[PDB]
Amino acid sequence: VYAWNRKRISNCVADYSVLYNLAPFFTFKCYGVSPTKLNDLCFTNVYADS
Amino acid sequence: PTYGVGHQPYRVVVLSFELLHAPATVCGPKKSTNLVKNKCVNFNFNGLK
Amino acid sequence: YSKHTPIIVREPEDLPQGFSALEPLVDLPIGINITRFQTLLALHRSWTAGAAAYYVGYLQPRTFLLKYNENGTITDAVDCALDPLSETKCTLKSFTVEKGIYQTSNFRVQPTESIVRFPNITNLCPFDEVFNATRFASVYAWNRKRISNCVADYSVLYNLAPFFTFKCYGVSPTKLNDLCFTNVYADSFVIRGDEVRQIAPGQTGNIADYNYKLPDDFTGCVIAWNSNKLDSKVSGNYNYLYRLFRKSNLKPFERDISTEIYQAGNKPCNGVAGFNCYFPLRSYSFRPTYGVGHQPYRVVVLSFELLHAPATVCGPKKSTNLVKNKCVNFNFNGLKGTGVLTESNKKFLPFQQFGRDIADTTDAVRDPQTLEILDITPCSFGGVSVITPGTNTSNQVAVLYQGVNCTEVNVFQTRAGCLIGAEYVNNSYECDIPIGAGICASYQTSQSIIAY
Amino acid sequence: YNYLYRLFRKSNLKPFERDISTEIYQAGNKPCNGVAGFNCYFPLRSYSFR
Amino acid sequence: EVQLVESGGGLVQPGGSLRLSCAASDFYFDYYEMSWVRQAPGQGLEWVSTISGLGGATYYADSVKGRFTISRDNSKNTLYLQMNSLRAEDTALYYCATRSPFGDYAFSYWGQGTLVTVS
Amino acid sequence: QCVNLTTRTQLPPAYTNSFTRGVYYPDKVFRSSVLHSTQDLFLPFFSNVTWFHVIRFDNPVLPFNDGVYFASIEKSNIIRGWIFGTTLDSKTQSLLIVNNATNVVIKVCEFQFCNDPFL
Amino acid sequence: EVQLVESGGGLVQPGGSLRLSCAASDSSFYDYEMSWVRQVPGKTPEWIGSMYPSGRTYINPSLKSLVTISRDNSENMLYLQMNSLRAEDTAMYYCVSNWASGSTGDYWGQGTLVTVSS
Ligand SMILES: *[C@@H]1O[C@H](CO)[C@@H](O)[C@H](O)[C@H]1NC(C)=O
Ligand SMILES: *[C@@H]1O[C@H](CO)[C@@H](O)[C@H](O)[C@H]1NC(C)=O
Ligand SMILES: *[C@@H]1O[C@H](CO)[C@@H](O)[C@H](O)[C@H]1NC(C)=O
Ligand SMILES: *[C@@H]1O[C@H](CO)[C@@H](O)[C@H](O)[C@H]1NC(C)=O
Ligand SMILES: *[C@@H]1O[C@H](CO)[C@@H](O)[C@H](O)[C@H]1NC(C)=O
Ligand SMILES: *[C@@H]1O[C@H](CO)[C@@H](O)[C@H](O)[C@H]1NC(C)=O
Repeated sequence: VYAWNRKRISNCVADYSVLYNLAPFFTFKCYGVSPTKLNDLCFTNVYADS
Repeated sequence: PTYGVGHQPYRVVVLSFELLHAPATVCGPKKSTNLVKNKCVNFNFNGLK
Repeated sequence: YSKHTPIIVREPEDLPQGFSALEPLVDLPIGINITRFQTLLALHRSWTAGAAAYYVGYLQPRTFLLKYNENGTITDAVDCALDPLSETKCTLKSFTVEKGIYQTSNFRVQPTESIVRFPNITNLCPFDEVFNATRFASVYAWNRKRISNCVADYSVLYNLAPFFTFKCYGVSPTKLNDLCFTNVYADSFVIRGDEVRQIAPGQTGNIADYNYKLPDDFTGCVIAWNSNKLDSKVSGNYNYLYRLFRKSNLKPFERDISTEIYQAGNKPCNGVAGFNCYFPLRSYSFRPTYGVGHQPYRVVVLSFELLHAPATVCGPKKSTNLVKNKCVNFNFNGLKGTGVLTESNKKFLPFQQFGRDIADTTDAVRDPQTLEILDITPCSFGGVSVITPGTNTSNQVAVLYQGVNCTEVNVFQTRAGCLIGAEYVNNSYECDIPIGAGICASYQTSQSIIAY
Repeated sequence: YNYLYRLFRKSNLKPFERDISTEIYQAGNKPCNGVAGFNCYFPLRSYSFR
Repeated sequence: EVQLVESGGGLVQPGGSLRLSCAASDFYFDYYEMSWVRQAPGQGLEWVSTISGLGGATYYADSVKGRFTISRDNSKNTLYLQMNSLRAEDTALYYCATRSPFGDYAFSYWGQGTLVTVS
Repeated sequence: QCVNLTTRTQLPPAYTNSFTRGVYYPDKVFRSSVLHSTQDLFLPFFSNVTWFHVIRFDNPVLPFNDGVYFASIEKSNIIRGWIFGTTLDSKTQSLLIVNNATNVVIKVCEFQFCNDPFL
Repeated sequence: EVQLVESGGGLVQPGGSLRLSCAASDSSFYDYEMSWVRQVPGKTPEWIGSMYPSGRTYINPSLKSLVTISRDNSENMLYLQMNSLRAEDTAMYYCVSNWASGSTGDYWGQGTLVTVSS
């Protein structure tokens, strides 16, 4: 967390339908966009924080 | 290991989006269909619906 | 506030006929509760009281239209609620009102009652075997009666023996009979009088730790009434049993059915009950001649559970009396508002409960318990008009209630409303102040406002 | 056992007002005058901090 | 504090059976409420069942209630869950958790949880 | 100290008319040649205030609901302060004001008052 | 569904003893607490003995070392032997399995006629 990498994703085909697994989530939500139907929207630049 | 779930490391991943006046480059795995002309259709372009 | 000014002439010792502004002096850091005061005098014991006189009055929440001068001094003021002329000058934001009719405010009466009239109470919780049984239970072992879907009406418990504790922990006794829980368990037992205090969340006591252990976060109630009248046998009352010896304390809401022998020493007893080997069970001694601390008390607690299940137990309803021919607040289980409840002749259908109209508003409801169609209509309201011949002429005004029969607020009824403050003459003059429906007012002659 | 708190009141207390009146409540019609029984409760509870 | 875990999840054929017998280490359960919560992929923690500690009744769930049942011997620590006639949409993430009555519905310490899938 | 002074007869008070008096500055804002409308606690016109007169030691404890328009008219300066509070039974706080001939002594404490306060 | 209890009684026999025994039908009696309660008109509650599952018994402080209770399982019948019969013992004894801490599923018998009068 002290130096969390801001991994940028570009020129990709993101599939937001495989992240469902074990290790119970915290009710994965999307503040700003819709949680589902993300496969119909196309983004130009996104950042991932771990 | 004996501590309860009240304090356990959660692998929180924050995926921040960004949309400006630029051509998009990453969308979902939607198969692009065929384009027909001279007929009213429901276009579903990157940012056009 | 204060202001000092002398007099102009030898007054009759009354309040002068003048206007004066008051300036603030001090704003001390205070705020303690103050409701009564008293003024001190200065006795000149040469006892002589001297000569003093004050005009102590009371302040009220009012609106005032203050006139500021060019130098910032208050010169005039309007009460804004004393007379219709003051209200007219207040709503016009002036002091010299012209001749004509002016609308000041809107007349509207206020409700009187707050009836509810909720449906009947059919499903009654079983309280005949937990408050009227002969022998509830002992102390070493207690009972637990699971209650099912019903409405817990605690108002019926007034028929028990008086002077009984009703300390409800967690929940509030005032809002007690409005609570939808999922399950309620009753645990009844009989103990002494000096052990009622031990029945509490986290309190020291031998019976509170060796017989019955109440949790610290217990949110329920406890009821204990005097049982010395019927649970006191003079011929050796020993039907009750309470534990006094145990290895450790009990868990919250634990059932101690173990009857093993107690060992206060180190030698094996193996069930002898002799020297250094006592039996961890002792019986009470209830006698009608003992003190209050030794009298029997039937203690019953009600543990309330809260889960995300269909709420079985709930609270009762008020269902107050219904009043007619008076604008009151109606609460017929689905609506909250004001209106006059009158008997209607509109025949409804067995499945209909509400009633609408062309204006898409409620105008008729069905009573929940006694099936009868009512007629909801708003109270009397309209517009208050003030007829003033002008401040330069006089100060007499006439009030006109638009669309009001002036029977539930000289008095003369017109087609435009009801004029109170002007007499109707049979003459016919030119129209000076238009009122409506051919009625005109004028300030003619003994000068007074007349209608014609 | 030195932190106390009220439980019920006849009406919602006005803002910025202290409720120091420790009089015993009366939720019925019979005079109580310090009995603490039915329809007569003490409107002041205590915490059980551990 | 408490070190309760889960054990029993596994691949079950449609319409089979399974025993999700969990346990615990040390906690006051004689007056607490033990429940079950499932987690479908992409959904929250839906309620499954609840066994009371002060009572012993079994508060059931929605239309799938006619196939599930829970019990407890109450010797040291356990919470069973009988699976009868599991359908397609019954696969989820069950978590043998508990709570405390006389308070808010916020559940108490959860467990590690297991997974059961049907195919 | 406080003493119990006897020989005090009871008499009904008098009344008068408040002729458009009791207007003060509501706030500290300066206005000029305007007509502002406030909603502060003022004295209603023609409120029929009391007329307690001292010729007689008649100083009764009068209620203080929201305000008191104390208008004293005299020459020998008999009024030299006021006493406030709730009950004056040495149980709660009480405000006190004393207007001496050379200064003003205002202090709020829990003094041991009595039924006959004077100077 | 069946009691099969309180079978016996006695007559006026001062200075003797009572062999009153009340059997129990074959059922799921595991945590049963058998006792004896008199039914003299005027005093309905009365405690005599106890049948705790651990085998130990409790006697009332009044009749200390006066009433002896022994467990017998040869033919499923409980025994009770007491001595020093008084004159006010005229009552109706019962063998109740659902004693105090009960009254929810409580059941009784018909009554054993036992009376003594000098
Ligand atoms: C002040 O005290 C009086 C009587 O003691 C009573 O009105 C109430 O307790 C208090 N009122 C307010 C507004 O604090
Ligand atoms: C207002 O101030 C002016 C200038 O000082 C003065 O002439 C006038 O008399 C004042 N008005 C009043 C009412 O005192
Ligand atoms: C108990 O019985 C009496 C009379 O039999 C009755 O008046 C009373 O209401 C009963 N108690 C309750 C809680 O109903
Ligand atoms: C409610 O109780 C009253 C009183 O007996 C009865 O007249 C009325 O019919 C009841 N309501 C219904 C819907 O049965
Ligand atoms: C006023 O009431 C009287 C008496 O009921 C009635 O005759 C008259 O028509 C009413 N007037 C209006 C405008 O309702
Ligand atoms: C003031 O009120 C008193 C008491 O009601 C009354 O006797 C008196 O006439 C009133 N005075 C005025 C001027 O209204």
